[PDB]
Amino acid sequence: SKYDENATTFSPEGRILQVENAMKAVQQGMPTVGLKSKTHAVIAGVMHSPSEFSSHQPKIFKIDQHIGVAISGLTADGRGLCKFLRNECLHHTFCFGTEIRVADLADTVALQSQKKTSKVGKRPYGVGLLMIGAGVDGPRLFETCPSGQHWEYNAQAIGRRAQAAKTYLETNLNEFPDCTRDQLIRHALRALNDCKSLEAIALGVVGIDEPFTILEGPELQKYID
Amino acid sequence: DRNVNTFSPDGRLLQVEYAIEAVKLGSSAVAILCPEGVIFAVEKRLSSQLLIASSVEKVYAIDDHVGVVMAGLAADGRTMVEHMRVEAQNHRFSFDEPIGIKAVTQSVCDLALAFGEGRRKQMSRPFGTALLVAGIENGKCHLFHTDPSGTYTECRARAIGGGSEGAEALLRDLYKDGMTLHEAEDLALSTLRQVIQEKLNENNVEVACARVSTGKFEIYTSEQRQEIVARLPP
Amino acid sequence: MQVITASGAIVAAKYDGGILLASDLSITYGSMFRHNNVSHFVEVAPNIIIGASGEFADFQTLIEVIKSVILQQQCKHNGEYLTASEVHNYIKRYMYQCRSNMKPLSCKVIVAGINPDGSKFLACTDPYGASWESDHIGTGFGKYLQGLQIADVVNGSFDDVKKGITEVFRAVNARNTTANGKIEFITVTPQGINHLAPEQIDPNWEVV
Amino acid sequence: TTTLSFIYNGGIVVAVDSRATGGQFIFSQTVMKILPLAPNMIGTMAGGAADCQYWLRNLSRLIQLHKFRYQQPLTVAAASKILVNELYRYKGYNLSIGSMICGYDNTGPHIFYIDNHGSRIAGKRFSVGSGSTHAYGVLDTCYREDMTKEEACELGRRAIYHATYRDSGSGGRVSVVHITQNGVEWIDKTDVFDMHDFSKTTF
Amino acid sequence: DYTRSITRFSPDGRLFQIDHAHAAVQRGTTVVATRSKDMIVIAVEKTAVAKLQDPHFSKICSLDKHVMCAFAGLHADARRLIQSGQRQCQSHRLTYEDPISIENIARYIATLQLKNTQSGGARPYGVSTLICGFDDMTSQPHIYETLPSGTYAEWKARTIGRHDQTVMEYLEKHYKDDMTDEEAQKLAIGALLEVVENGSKNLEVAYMKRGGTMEIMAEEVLDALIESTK
Amino acid sequence: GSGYDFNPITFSPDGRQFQVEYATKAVEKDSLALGVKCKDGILLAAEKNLTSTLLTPGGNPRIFWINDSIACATIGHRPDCYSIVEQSRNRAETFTSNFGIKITVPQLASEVSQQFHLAHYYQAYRPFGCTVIFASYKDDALYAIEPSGAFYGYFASCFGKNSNLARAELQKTEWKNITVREAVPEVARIIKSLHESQFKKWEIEMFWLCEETNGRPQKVPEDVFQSRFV
Amino acid sequence: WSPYEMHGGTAIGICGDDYVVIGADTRLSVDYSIDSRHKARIFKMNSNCMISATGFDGDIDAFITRMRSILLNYENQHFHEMSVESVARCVSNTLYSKRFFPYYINILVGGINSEGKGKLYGYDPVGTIEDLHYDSNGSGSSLAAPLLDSAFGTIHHNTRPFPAVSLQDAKNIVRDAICSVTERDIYTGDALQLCVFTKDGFAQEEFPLPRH
Amino acid sequence: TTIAAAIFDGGVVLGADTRATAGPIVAVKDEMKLHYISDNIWVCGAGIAADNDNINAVISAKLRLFQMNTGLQPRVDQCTNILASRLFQYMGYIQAALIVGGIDFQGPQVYQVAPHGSFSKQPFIAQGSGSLAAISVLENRWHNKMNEHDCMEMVADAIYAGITNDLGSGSHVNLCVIKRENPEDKQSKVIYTFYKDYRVPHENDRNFRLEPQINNIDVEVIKTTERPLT
Amino acid sequence: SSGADRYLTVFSAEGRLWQVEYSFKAVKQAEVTAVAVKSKNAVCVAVQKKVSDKLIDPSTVTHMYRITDNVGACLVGLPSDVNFIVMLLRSFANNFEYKQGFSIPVSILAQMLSERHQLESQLVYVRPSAVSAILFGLDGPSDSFALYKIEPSGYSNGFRAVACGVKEIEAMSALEKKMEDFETPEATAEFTLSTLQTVCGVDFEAQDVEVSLLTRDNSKFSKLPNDKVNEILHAVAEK
Ligand SMILES: *C(=O)[C@]1([C@@H](O)[C@@H]2C=CCCC2)NC(=O)[C@@H]2CCO[C@@]21C
Repeated sequence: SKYDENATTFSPEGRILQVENAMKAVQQGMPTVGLKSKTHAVIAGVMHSPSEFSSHQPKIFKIDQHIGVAISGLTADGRGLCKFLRNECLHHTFCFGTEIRVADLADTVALQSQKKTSKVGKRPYGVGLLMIGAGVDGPRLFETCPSGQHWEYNAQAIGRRAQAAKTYLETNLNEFPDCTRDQLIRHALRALNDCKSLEAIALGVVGIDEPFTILEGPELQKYID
Repeated sequence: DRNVNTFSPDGRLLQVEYAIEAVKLGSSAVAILCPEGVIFAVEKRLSSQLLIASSVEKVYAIDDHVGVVMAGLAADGRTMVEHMRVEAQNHRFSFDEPIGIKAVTQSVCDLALAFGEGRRKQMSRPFGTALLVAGIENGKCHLFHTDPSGTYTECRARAIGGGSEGAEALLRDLYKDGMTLHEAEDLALSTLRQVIQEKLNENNVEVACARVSTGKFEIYTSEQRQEIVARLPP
Repeated sequence: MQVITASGAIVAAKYDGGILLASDLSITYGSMFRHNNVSHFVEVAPNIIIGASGEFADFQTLIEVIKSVILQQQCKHNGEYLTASEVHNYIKRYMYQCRSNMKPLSCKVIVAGINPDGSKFLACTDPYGASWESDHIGTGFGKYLQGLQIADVVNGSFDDVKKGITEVFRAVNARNTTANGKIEFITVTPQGINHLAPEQIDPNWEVV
Repeated sequence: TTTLSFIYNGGIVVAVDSRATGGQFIFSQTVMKILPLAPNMIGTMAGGAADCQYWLRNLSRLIQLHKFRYQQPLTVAAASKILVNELYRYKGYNLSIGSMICGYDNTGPHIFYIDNHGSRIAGKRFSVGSGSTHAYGVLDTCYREDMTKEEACELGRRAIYHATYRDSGSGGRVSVVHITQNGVEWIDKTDVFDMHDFSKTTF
Repeated sequence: DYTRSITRFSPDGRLFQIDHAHAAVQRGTTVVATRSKDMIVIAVEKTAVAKLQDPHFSKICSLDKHVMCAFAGLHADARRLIQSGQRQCQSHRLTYEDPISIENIARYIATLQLKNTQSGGARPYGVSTLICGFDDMTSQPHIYETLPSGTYAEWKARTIGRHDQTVMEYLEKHYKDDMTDEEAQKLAIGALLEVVENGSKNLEVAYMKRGGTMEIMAEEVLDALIESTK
Repeated sequence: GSGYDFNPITFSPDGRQFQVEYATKAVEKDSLALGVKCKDGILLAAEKNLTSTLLTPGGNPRIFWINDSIACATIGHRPDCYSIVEQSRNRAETFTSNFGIKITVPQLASEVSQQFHLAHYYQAYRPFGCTVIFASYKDDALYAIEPSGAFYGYFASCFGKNSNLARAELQKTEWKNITVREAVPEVARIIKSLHESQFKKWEIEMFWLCEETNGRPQKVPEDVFQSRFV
Repeated sequence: WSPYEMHGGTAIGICGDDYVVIGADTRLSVDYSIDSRHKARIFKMNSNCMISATGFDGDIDAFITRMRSILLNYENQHFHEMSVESVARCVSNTLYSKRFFPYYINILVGGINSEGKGKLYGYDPVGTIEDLHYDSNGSGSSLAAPLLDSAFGTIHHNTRPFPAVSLQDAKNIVRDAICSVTERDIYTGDALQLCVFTKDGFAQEEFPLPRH
Repeated sequence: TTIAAAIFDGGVVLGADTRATAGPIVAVKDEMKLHYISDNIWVCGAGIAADNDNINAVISAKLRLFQMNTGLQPRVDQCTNILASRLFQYMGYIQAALIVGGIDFQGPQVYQVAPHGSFSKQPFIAQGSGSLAAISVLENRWHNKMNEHDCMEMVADAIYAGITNDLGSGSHVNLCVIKRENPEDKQSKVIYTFYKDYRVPHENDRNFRLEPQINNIDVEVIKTTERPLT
Repeated sequence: SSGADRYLTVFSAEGRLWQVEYSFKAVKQAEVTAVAVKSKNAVCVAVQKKVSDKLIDPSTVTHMYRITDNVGACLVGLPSDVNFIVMLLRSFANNFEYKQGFSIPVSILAQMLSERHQLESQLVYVRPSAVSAILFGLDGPSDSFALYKIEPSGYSNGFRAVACGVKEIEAMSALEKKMEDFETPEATAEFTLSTLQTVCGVDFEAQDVEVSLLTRDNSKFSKLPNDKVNEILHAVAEK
């Protein structure tokens, strides 16, 4: 409590309490789920509707043609990170002319978040990103943390009620590598359904040859069964 | 804590939540979207009759097609609407088209959370203003809500300010997706009148319509505000 | 833009098995034959060779840049090299950046490599930054003293492409002042980069 | 290029050729040399085409920004001043802007000759361009204050036509604009080929 | 440079630094700006040692030949505001050749105060300013009140500083919709006198007539108007 | 206890750098990673206690490339771990730009310990809660930089939880007497003996820099040693 | 030192009622030497427009990369692909951003607008924009422009309506004009890249031309 | 200009003419071209008089600050390195062709420093317009370990050769003999003896002058005023 | 602003720089003692080389560093601060050689390190670098040996004999109570190692101490190989 002053302050236990507060800010975001097959990767999430007549706040974003990120936490910080990631993809498609690897984007966003947590006067991004990419590296899923680190996953859940989604993913973890695009999307939607408190769920799906695309609302009806 | 960009143990930006509270201390404003247009009805707080009402305008025309109503700190809202106007004219200059409502909303939101402290030379605190951005894009009226946190959401109906929660509760069973612009104006003014502490009058209210038929965000004159307040059931 | 310590002509041509690049191993100081056994090509990746005709100082600076960037992306990718297309794109963007800064690298840079998909990639970036991918690229007098000797055999058998490049470099040795010494041949194939033995490509001297 | 603008009792008539030509080749004959700035203000384009188009659309952006920031619209003097200050900040960069800011504001008709060099000259009759001397000759010889709208528009049209005839840099179609209190009116684009009288044997 | 975000939100949603700047304003001398169809009048009460100091240090300033400016609060923060406002009037003339709109210059002063509320390492101006003047582009005299928060509002008659609520009540009671210039003078003078127990020797009254510059009321005409009001 | 533990640059009255000590605590919390110099090369082995079974098998690296001859095992705060990895890559690139040759692990460790030390030497920085073991066979160097910025060459280095027992076990073997391929089973046995039962699923992310790799960093192939355990 | 290579090559754009036919010679060449016999100079910017750049190839590649970057940014920040008119304005502003270090490239932005109508925009290196029914750029611009003027009469009579030339007829006109330019302009040659933007999208054809 | 410094057995003899020309006209006939740097170092400079004077003053200040802070005798190679670096960083625009002549622990050292920053340790050096006429004497009369008087005469004769043969050189020969106060004691204090007007060529003096000065110009005074000097 | 006098390097109510004294104690935390003795013919600096764990490569556990060929530095303090000081003294030396054109004297290097420690003791955003530095070498201009100590406070002095580390007080006392104008480099080395051994109260081996003995012959800095260190230790164990 007394050491929860800055992101630059270590608590006597080695913990950065402001970093942990930002991580909790991510854990307070709406349920986000990511999956990874040998051919496709999926990010889905129950978008948040602050008001009854307000639309669901977009949660899935397309960083590059085969890269997308699902934000969980401060959506403004998520948009800032999306801007940064799109700049990184545009400078990798400028310097090298090809699409960056989602692993490199995870590295860059982790570096930026760590620099936010290592210099005073900066706050960790209050948003965690489930980034799915596809390329020469294959489909890859990364959960980037406010602390400045990204964890590579075959599946993952973050935000609120994400323990049920994590349990579902653990149960079906060995199914995912062979799951087709349609089956991976179905698994994503059925991991989110366990988190239900659809027109709220937005799902970005990418493949090795399939460019990243965002499906929302009725477009996902075919993947419920 | 003690620094602006600090997260509570609950995972909230304390300055952001306090700016949300500041918005809750601002004048009420109801934005009702209907297929014909988006209608703002705003409580103009007049501490005296000597206060020129037109000068405490809580409604700002960002561009011909897009407008904005503030709730909270009028000066922070002035900064936000200035940024939005510059963004709209820059977009017209760069792409020869009106800026999308979502686009300008996202730009001002990106501006909103860029506050910082402790680093050598930027704003030092979040904007204590929530905007109801609305306008006509591609023959469609779009209504967006920005709050100090920098998050924006598209809204069919929204309320910002002191009566925001009560106004939303009243809108629960009063708002429908197919209302006419007449009905949208009536609902906005009724909700505002219900969530203000003074009798509604053309002088203490500011009404503005992003009208699809005209494709433009206009601000209603005293005559139009009277034309709406007359129709109200009270 | 000024060339002083210049690398001679380069002729690269795709054949069935890969890309065959030839160039003398001599750097000329103005007109002087100053340095011998100096390869004009640098293996920047196991399947990516980079040569340049023109100022060799600007090609050593470009190779420093290329190797640094390949090392960056290799550390990022845990050993995986940039592709020939990516390396040439970086060279195109860095040489255009140099031209835009008014300090152009006065070397026409041939990037010859096998992309991981197995498609031969031969591209060239001129000092100004204008880049182009082609099945055969001549730089220096290898571009001028070429004719149809490469174009007729390009993408053909290794023997035919080798003979065409040998004809072009016989013309170069005959009619290029800066052409000095053996003509090194480098085969960039999907099986790696092989430096074939340098060959003295003698002009027909029964002319006298 | 040849652009002209004159203030008569009925408003501001702005007539412009449509030829863009560099050296000898005519790159275009349909160039629009009148760019609107405000509902009752336009800016003519002469000299560098890219410079005039970029800076007149930038001035339009600035005028719109000022009108939205402050309810009072940006006047023609203020708009021409903005443009001339921006252009003067680029003195020595070889910009080529010749541009008559012709508009009707709260103080009436206003034509301001704006140049890259930073000159901002108020006047009731201007002509900018290679053939501007010919348009000036026709105007100053045939201009009256009490011309009808049709008469003033035809005066501007014929001055641009004579400039196009006598100048290789001017040609295409005369875009005629009438600016009145009510707002900018685009009269017509008249092909100077049709304006030429081929029954005459002198020219 | 120093960026300590002096102005931050409190849990209740208030910028305590803005409250303190308002307190600084409310300890400043009373200012009363009133307008007529053609003339604006500003009356600032002056606290001074008449026998030992020059009363020529005025709270009323002239940002431009058409922009009159008075202030309540810290005299140094007000001097900075007035200096920046004069610079902005001249810069608006440089950029447009037109006299800066009274709304424009009032918005600029309010935006200066707002930037001090937003810029890290910057103390909000402890000054509330009455930016008055005439616009030819609108044919309307204007009187805007810019606050330390950075909010500016046009008023028919506004007062700032100490006793601002009493003078506001006086203005509300004795305001006429279509006052003459002398009626505006009488309203401003009487409103200031309601809290001041001294005549011309204390009050300072300036005015700006339609298409005119700022003229400071004499110590003879001011006293005559004071007696007429009483 | 006392207030000397908030500012990294502050010294405790005993000369202790409490923030540096807390960064070291962050290192000690993490699962142990170690490195051993062997006849044929240097072997870096990082224990990855997989928090979730959903983590990619073989993903989430703790050993990183720094140069085509330098690898970097990382212990402690993983954000700081990869920050130091990227700063080491940048330092190697800058060293090549300035000097043309490829950096050596001793002077790379010195250059990165410079950043480690700057973190707790100048205010406005957080000490890196990470220990980085740079290994290079081509430099026959195994230099571990600690959160303070203290860097030492080791015959066998290890940091993290149970690092003292891991070092005690590494002490039992003359690692230079053996090659990397026969060192892998020994290090794996060490970590498995010290692996805590609470972590069911986990992995041994082994890398080596050897003649078999031509001195290039390379993850120990799965066939040689399946890194994944249950 | 001039930072441009003054590469030759012609691009002929023709806007139609519902199509845009830009045909540009592939050849990259300057100073009697052909750097690349094939070097495409018409690029599909998005599903709404294509840009055809003739001139310095370094500046062609740089400007096309910048335009792709800006269109990707517009798609990300404004949530739809940049329209042909928006791309045209962006091309004008992008070229003018380098007004003092101009991209020595002449641009034809051809696309299909929201109305479904063809929209061709011609440019100079410094960013002059012009909504055109047809345009010609590059080394053979002077050669090709009379060809289009004869085919349409727009230069002869400016104010008359632009003739309703069919898509295939416009493609044939561009082919014939490019072949005439190739016959006369040395820089124009090798292969013609005949790109067509229609409601059906971006179509591309490769026609041989005299190499000599 | 003719400046020439040589190294004799016991020290250094620097010499310079005293003629500063403002083009083809002799502006100064007693110009000081030998600039005191430190007690042990003197620089005689050619080129631009302002550049020489200022750079010598600046380097003298640098070495005086050095000797003060560090208590160390300035080194001739140190002064030469500072001068050469400064002249190189100005890319030869400071047209100060200098000859540093001093005695440090390394003994008597004479360095040339070209305006572009190219320095060189040489036993005898001549710079300036008459540098060739001087160097001839220096070439013919300098030998290893010559005594003080012979080097004085040689350097004076080289400056005189520049004076007579070169138009840019003339008037007197100023010398400066850097030497150890006890030549037999290599550790003794390095003192300098400046011989102003060491040579005053009698054939180069004003040999005629009108004793009754003939003048037919009459001064008509428009206005006179006298003002006190305080 | 009160309360920063103990956490930042600002003077306390009693006028002390508490952070400076705490940097002195951090130097004490090095668990190592250095003793340097200067004589007309040589300067010998012996610093105990305590390797806590033998898994560490001892060649990297060094408190003696080459600043220049002629100037060595025996730095006792926090190892991170010691490495920062070796890099900052080498930077000082390189900048001095680039500007002045000759290798930095020990006196000037000590002055520059003192200036840095004064910027640390004044700039409140800079930690006082907890390194007691023994700079030593043969100054050419005087052709005589220089031996300076710069404390974390920046308090720099020239010493005939100096000591740093845990036994700094006791080592300095023994040095002053037994200092002599030695007539040989090996007598200087013997006195250095004898004082260090006595104050550390433990018998030394070459493995357990880094010794640099810069003589008029070997003026250039170099840590003595274990052979010479063992020879000096045996000479010190004779009496
Ligand atoms: C000498 O080189 C000379 C003198 O003015 C000289 C300059 C440096 C030291 C002070 C006096 N420089 C000149 O410009 C003239 C031209 C001939 O040489 C000069 C006399």
